[PDB]
Amino acid sequence: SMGWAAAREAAGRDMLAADLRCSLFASALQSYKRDSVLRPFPASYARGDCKDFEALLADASKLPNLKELLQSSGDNHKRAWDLVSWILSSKVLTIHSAGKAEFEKIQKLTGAPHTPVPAPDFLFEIEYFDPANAKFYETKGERDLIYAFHGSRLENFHSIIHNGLHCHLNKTSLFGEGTYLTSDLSLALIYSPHGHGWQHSLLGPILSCVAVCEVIDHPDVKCIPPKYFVVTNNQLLRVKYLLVYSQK
Ligand SMILES: NC(=O)c1ccc[n+]([C@@H]2C[C@H](COP(=O)(O)OP(=O)(O)OC[C@H]3O[C@@H](n4cnc5c(N)ncnc54)[C@H](O)[C@@H]3O)[C@@H](O)[C@H]2O)c1
Repeated sequence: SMGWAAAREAAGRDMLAADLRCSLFASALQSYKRDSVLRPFPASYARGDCKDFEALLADASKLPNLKELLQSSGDNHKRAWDLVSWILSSKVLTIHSAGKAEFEKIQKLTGAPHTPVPAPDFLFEIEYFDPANAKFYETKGERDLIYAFHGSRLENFHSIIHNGLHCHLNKTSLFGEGTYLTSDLSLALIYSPHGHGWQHSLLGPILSCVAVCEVIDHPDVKCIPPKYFVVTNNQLLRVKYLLVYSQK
């Protein structure tokens, strides 16, 4: 992962996106589902197959807010810096804070909501690097891109971002067709209840998050609105935006 000096520069460039990643990490770690949802897991807290969640929870509770972590020297918060550097490291993607120009663009690409919806408090964009970025465009070719929503519990978003949405084909189930998406934000929001984030977060301690996916228009995508649809191949979609709602 990144060193401390590199992480300090990466966090300083976009404090709200660094905070979102710490918040989603804290949500996944605090959940009773941490064993399955805190993936990727920081290898320094594992002894082979044995994940030391008590030591990890104990060290995550020592993280100060990001402004204080940056306002102070490195050797003041050693375990904190090692953890934050790992949280902000990825060779696959990065997250950027976005504005009203990008939210207006999302509304245009998904269509005017049929039903009243709240405006998000924060909006983030996921940028992908090669080989993942070039792989997605090679799969796309000349095909059109469709934008659709996927709601989920807050504790799933650390894993959703780094591993992608599960396209789990389960023949022994009522809901094993693949990834379920909807063109309507109001339908996705009922699947995004408010969850516990990070107490020292700039975004607030209680958040709801909705994924905006970029979907390749392909026959394997089973049906700019078209109610709710199913994606059977994980190569045909990627999470592109995160709509974040902070409970006041
Ligand atoms: N999710 C929505 O926005 C949405 C909207 C409208 C209808 N539905 C219906 C709800 C029902 C089953 O779908 P649903 O429960 O949403 O999906 P699911 O049954 O396919 O999966 C279970 C859970 O896994 C979550 N998940 C996906 N990828 C990951 C990952 N990498 N890490 C941790 N968690 C992950 C996912 O978000 C969902 O909550 C179908 O009838 C859907 O059409 C869902």
